[PDB]
Amino acid sequence: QGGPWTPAADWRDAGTHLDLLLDVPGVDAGTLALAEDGGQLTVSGERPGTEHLLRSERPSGRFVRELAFPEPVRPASGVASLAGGVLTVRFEKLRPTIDVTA
Amino acid sequence: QGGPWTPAADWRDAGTHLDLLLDVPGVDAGTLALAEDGGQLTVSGERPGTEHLLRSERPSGRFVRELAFPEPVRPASGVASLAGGVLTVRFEKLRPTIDVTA
Repeated sequence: QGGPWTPAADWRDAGTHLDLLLDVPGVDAGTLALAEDGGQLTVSGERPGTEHLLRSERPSGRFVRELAFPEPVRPASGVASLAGGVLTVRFEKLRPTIDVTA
Repeated sequence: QGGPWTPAADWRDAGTHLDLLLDVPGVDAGTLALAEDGGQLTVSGERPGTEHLLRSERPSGRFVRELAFPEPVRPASGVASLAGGVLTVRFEKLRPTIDVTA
């Protein structure tokens, strides 16, 4: 009751930037850590287990993800933001692209 | 890219009340609907698909869950609240219990 947590991750191409979106609902914000070691982003954090469970589908406890950049990014450019249970981490690309609108 | 969404659900025994916790990060709050038809709670809502995806693990779009109460509840007592990507729906039990602290 209360399973191991692997929060689901997206990489979005935002032209000049590369976005990582990570589904982290109910996280203790103060436990979130983000580290970039060359071509990998490491994300860790925690959410408390729910007390007095009658039925459980939801994951609990600490999570750790090691996620490779789909595209090379500039070093030390990462900026992270959390809203509505979603962590958005934005990095600037080494080779920015620009959407051609039609 | 962007899978069908089934948000994970817990039932917590809160003594006098029965709590449903539903992991809904990134939901459009204005699309959430909650209906109780006797011994079933129906929850529906939506979140937008992420644009320009390079890699995708995260679910998108509309979700619908039909969830049976683990314990009988008083009719029309449901109250729903959303914070940090988590929907907490609270119902008062027909037969309240009380935790005996030691």
